[PDB]
Amino acid sequence: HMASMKKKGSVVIVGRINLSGDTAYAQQTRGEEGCQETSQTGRDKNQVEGEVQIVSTATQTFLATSINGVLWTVYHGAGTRTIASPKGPVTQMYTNVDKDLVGWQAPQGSRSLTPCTCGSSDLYLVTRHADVIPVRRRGDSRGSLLSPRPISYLKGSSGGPLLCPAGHAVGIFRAAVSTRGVAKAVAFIPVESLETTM
Ligand SMILES: COc1ccc2nc(O[C@@H]3C[C@H]4C(=O)N[C@]5(C(=O)NS(=O)(=O)C6(C)CC6)C[C@H]5/C=C\CCCCC[C@H](NC(=O)OC5(C(F)(F)F)CCC5)C(=O)N4C3)c(C(F)(F)F)nc2c1
Ligand SMILES: [Zn+2]
Repeated sequence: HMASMKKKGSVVIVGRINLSGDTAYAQQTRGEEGCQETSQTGRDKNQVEGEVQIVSTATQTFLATSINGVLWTVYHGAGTRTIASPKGPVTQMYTNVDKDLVGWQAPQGSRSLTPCTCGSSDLYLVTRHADVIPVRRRGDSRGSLLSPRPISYLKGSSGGPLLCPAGHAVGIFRAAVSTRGVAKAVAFIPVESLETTM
């Protein structure tokens, strides 16, 4: 009944993939208790850094990537949810269920990737475990893993970036193409699709 209708919490930044040095590594910036409280209030006072955030809801954890001043992720992770910020919940700037794409204004302190114009097919996928996985581009929205691995290793990495050799953003990881549990290929949202949305 109406008086008891609940509101879904905000997406919460709980960590980041550190790409600022010679070694990629995951950092946690918020534990589970703080994540749950921050999801309910939508108020996150933590200082944000970097290009790839680790984000969570009460039910899911995945990634988000800043490109040209927008923090992007997948709709199948975030739905229509707000994201927590120092000033309270921030409403999505972009929502496109047909692309499996959402975006919010990039958090103050984040760094943005630049959309790739190289037209290169030698790509690199960054996972929530800070693995940098070579991927050969095979179409507008598909790439093959040079070294297949179980889907367990890719779970939770939707929203992460595919990068060109020069470190530009080429796309957003969306889904794993699996054969008997082994990911041989990935589906991604091309950065051009993000650029049209903007
Ligand atoms: C109403 O709006 C909606 C509602 C629901 C939707 N559910 C969608 O797909 C779902 C979720 C997505 C996924 O698991 N993503 C990744 C991830 O990590 N998620 S996550 O972070 O853990 C988490 C779930 C927390 C957020 C990186 C993957 C890593 C491992 C895979 C695990 C096994 C799953 C294999 C599957 N494989 C596949 O579908 O391959 C095919 C492809 F999609 F490529 F065509 C080939 C034929 C289908 C796959 O990958 N997913 C199934 C899509 C999408 F993504 F499909 F667009 N849109 C939606 C739009
Ligand atoms: Zn490039």
